[PDB]
Amino acid sequence: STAEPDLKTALKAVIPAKRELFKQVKERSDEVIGEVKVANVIGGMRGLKSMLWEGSVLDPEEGIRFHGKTIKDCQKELPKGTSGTEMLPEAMFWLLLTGQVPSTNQVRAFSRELAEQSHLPQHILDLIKSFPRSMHPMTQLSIAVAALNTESKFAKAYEKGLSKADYWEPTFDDSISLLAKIPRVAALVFRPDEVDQVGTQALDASQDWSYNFAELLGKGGKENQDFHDLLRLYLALHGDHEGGNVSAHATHLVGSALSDPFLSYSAGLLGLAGPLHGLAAQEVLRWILAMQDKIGTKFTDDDVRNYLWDTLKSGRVVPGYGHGVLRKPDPRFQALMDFAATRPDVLANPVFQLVKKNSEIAPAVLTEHGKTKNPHPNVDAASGVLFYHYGFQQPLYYTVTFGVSRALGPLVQLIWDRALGLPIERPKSINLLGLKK
Amino acid sequence: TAEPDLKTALKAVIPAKRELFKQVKERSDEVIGEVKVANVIGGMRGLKSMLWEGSVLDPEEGIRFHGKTIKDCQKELPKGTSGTEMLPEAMFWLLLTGQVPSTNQVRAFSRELAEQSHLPQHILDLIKSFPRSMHPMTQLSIAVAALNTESKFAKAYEKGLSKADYWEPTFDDSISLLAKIPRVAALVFRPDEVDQVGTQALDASQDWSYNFAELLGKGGKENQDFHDLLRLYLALHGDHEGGNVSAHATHLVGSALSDPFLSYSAGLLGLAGPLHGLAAQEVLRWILAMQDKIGTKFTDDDVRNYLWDTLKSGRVVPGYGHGVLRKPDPRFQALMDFAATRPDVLANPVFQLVKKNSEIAPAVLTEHGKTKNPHPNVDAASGVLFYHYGFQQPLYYTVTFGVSRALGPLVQLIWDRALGLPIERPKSINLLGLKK
Repeated sequence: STAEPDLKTALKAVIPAKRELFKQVKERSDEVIGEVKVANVIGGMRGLKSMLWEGSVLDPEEGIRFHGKTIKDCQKELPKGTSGTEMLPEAMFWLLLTGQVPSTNQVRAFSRELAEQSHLPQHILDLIKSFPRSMHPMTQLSIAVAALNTESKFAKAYEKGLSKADYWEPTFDDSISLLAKIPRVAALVFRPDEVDQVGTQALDASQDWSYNFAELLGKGGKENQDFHDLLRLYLALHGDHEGGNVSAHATHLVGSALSDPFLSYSAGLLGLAGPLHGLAAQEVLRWILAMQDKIGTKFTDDDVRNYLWDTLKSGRVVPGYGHGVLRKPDPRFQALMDFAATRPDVLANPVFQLVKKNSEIAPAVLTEHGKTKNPHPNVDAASGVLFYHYGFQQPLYYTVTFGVSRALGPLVQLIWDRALGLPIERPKSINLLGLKK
Repeated sequence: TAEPDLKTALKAVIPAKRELFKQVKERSDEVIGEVKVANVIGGMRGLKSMLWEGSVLDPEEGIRFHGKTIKDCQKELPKGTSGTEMLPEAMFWLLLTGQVPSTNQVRAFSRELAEQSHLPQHILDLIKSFPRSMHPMTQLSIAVAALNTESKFAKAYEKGLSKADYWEPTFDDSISLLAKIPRVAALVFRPDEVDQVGTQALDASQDWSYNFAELLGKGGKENQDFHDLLRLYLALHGDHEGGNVSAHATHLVGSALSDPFLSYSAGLLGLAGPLHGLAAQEVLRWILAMQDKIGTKFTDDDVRNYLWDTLKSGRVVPGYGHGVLRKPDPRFQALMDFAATRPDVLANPVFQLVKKNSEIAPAVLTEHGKTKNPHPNVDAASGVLFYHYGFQQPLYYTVTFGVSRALGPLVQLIWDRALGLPIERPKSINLLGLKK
């Protein structure tokens, strides 16, 4: 063939440099980088720089960056689908894993691999059909992903005897396998009456991962091409955001005992199922729709100002606004607004107009009110409304979509954990009596 | 004048713990250690960075529960209506309340556990969907997560529930999970008998371990020694600080306010990892291979020689060695104490091999010089004792560990919610960021 290197080969090429870097860092093992206070122990380790995460670093001025690249750089450089304006999550995965921007051709081949591996074993379909209708969607998703450990090459290879230096390779194979399957699993959660059909439907192997996901959700075809772009963008933007969030961290933690990627990301998803991790986009949507109900579709800047002041004076927060460290709007938020800017039907939607207006007014109001640090919009300010605009109006399932995206980054780090030989995560506990002394 | 039940006993000690927490919180700004590069790249090892109330490792005396040694627990904790060993239910009471329950209080708690052990139909259907070859720890993890359909915490949180009451539905879910998990484990053990084992009624006058044994097909007076072993095992492995992966993962997922079913499922997924849940199996295999080489009648010298040969060949002695503990694990000694009163165990050459090794390997390992604190841990003896009683599928030993290890993490999850502990959220960094 006329073939450029595949993803596994591209990864293999950059492993030696990273192992060398690791070796150099290890020579500085004894260097002090912070202090531990009582506050860190009782406060969930907040502020405590205590884990490794390679692919993403939060810049206080530019927001989240992937191997030093801004969201804007990624939108410019990362390949797109066969039609459409937005970066592909598969391309983002390539970047996160290798540190490099793939060619369009490399991405096409990776997309085909993902489409070919998207089928599910019969027992997974049977398992999903056993679930009561009322079982929470994130419980369903977590369980089904764990159940896919029957397909784990890492689990079997480890049991048979496998050298430490090769742990990464079956870890990589399982990660690609999970990535390929998880959209289909998510669609079965979305469409519980149609497991037999959705569970076995053949996918166009020349289409991208997001397109195929959209098809399994019942939104395929050329008439849904804007949604395809939204979904690509969403899945790419939410893929990774450092190691400290619960889903990323839990995946690393369970993986560090050498549980395979299916078991490990299932733990991640159980964390994402927590109300303090997975509900932000839902909260914003509800808040926006309630604001629209009160002030209408025709309102002044003063009406918006007044609504914000009323909310704050009543002791309530504006969701989707505020950060501990980031001093500007979340660049993931701006990318969603950039997506919207070229679509007139979105710009005409009053609910989207309200998101935009709020983004132009709320920061100054919140600043003046003085209780919220760095009161700029985050990505959750816009994601829910855009899904809602395209007819995805069951907010309960927005965490499921988040779960699909959030496979990307943690799986990348799990592969690097195994490439480098990182050990079991094992902090030390202490009781309250021991802190009193 | 009926004695307080477990929920009431817990409620009585909450105010004192919230007061203690408040005092500690005033010293929030106090420095207690440093973070080094080594801690970041080394999985936070040695870094005192999380809260765990019920258990603290003493470098001389081993794990202590509210200050009590294993030996103290064996003396003070109530026992079953027959048998010599402490009950895991009693250990749970201690872990949770800080107090030793009366025999009467434990009997009533055991009755509650028996009565709450039944499973909804959809859980049975779910377990029947599993392929026969699905790994037992995958089965156990999934089934425990699936029980979140029964979560009072999840429903109460959704409805609107005040922070100050988070602990109560957390407690109810924890008792519910504890009552059900033996039965779930037995369904994993006995996949051809889901309908029968899944609905069988439990004797509400018997203890949790006895009833677990019954569901495994080892009930009745002929298996009474096994009942004692199982009680002891389940009690010993319940809790061992917050840093182990199953305890920590349960705390971590719980800290996002996922309920106890989802949270302990994450714990179990961690216990499924080869570096966390396989030690007992590894020791058993190593002991049987030693028996194969040196035979059923062996001398002290034979054992010494076998150990030297193993080490000189570059292989390790599993079940020996610790980073901080300077003596034999007291959980190991408790298993040996159990064995000491049973002549059929003492006559088993496989057990004799465990014992001989425990008397000889430390000096050999010390002399060889590669192994820090080369004393036996609990894993040195647990496998062989199960094996002696006819529990000879080592693949399922992690399942039994999973049942035990519900105890401690669920306790801490209740306290996490009682105190209002926040989401666990460390900060990450890349290698380039440490290198500059």
